[PDB]
Amino acid sequence: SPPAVPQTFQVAHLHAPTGSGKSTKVPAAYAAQGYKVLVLNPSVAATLGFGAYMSKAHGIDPNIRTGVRTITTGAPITYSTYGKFLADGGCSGGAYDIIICDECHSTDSTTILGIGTVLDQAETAGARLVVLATATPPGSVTVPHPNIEEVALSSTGEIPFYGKAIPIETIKGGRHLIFCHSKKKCDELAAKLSGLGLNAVAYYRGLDVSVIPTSGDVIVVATDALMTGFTGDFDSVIDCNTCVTQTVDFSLDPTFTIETTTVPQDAVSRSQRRGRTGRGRMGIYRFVTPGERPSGMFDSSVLCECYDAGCAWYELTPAETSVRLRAYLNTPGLPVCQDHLEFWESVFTGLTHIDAHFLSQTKQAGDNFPYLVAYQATVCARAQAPPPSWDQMWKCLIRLKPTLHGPTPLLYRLGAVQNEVTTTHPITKYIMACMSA
DNA sequence: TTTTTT
Ligand SMILES: Nc1ncnc2c1ncn2[C@@H]1O[C@H](COP(=O)(O)OP(=O)(O)O)[C@@H](O)[C@H]1O
Ligand code: BEF
Ligand SMILES: [Mn+2]
Repeated sequence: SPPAVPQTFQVAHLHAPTGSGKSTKVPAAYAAQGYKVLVLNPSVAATLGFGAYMSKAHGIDPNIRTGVRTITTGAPITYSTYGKFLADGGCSGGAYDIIICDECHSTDSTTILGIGTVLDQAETAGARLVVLATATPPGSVTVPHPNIEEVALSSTGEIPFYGKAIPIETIKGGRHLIFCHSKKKCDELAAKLSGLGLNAVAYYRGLDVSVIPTSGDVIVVATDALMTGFTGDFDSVIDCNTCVTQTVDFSLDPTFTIETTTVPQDAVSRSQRRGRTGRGRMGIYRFVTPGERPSGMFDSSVLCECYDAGCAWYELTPAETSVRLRAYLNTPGLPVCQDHLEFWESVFTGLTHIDAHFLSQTKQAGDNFPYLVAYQATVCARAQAPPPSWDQMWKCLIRLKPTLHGPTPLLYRLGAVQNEVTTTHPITKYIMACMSA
């Protein structure tokens, strides 16, 4: 099944169910043939996990690259997160024969930028093959999994869960993964469970992967941070079936609005989340709501997210980001989106001389669109004006509060606006212009 | 994801 290594560069797809071996068996096979393989995965947890597993199951200690830990062994297989790959500077000259863009169903901006980088540098780097692997391609619909029995939750149970309940005997003893749409819910549920005498831990972006025990009874409560790649050896997965997403609204008031909303999971999410169990053995998947929305396309806001990440984390200029996103959108078989590259590139191109201290603060705070948030703050500081509001999002300006006055020079909307507003700032006029033509 | 001196 795995694509054969051609004589000249070629991009191929690899589609197989969750747990089939795409991220482990396949690269092992390629390595056995004498090829140097690089596997890019969006999950730090899974990446670190591949190192241990491959070591004691495939008799191979691969190189590991993540922002948390690096392991260089010199093996013919390297596992790296897209993030670390971008941070390292992309493809290295003549380093690998095959590059596997693993879990290519992921629509987070880091994965998009990472895959686009590969599609644009691979051939020049000397790679002869690029593989786009996923158990859930664009137009895919959730299909029955041989190892996973799906059981709906009911109103019976001593643990409230998104309108339904979870019976304690369903998670008492054994290993279980519970998906919650938000970090706050994860903390609350874990606490609720711990209080009942169960071994429960929360996990989401920001916490150490070590919080999840390798063995022994445990109930992990997580966000989509454990949706893909990861094998936690769970006997079951309980899914709230909801997720948090973002949408861009060109509301011209004065420019655009990026609204975050909680909605039902799409087909990719349902299959990937379900697939965290039933990996190399039988498992159970319990759900709150059946069905799901179609997959295959993402919002223009994700493109905005890519430019933002490029500027804030990967030292990529807007033009550089465009080159990479074009490669991604010009390759068939991947998630599609409106072609708003010109628009978004022009938007970020005008955002110069951001206050580094603010950028640093929004990145560490883990805010969405840290560059846009920090840039709005930068403009407020320079105009000696207050932020749109005084919610956590704008705390980086508290130190200047006593000096801030007048209306806020609104560049765009990222949340609720309480203070008066002015739309005459050069940047606001520029963005409005970008939206015109 | 990516990410801390003297
Ligand atoms: N970290 C791990 N710990 C234990 N088993 C693992 C681990 N990773 C993979 N496996 C085993 O190998 C199989 C294939 O895993 P993997 O390659 O990640 O699947 P996928 O096809 O979803 O990419 C799993 O079903 C499981 O039995
Ligand atoms: F499809 Be597997 F869960 F990476
Ligand atoms: Mn995988």
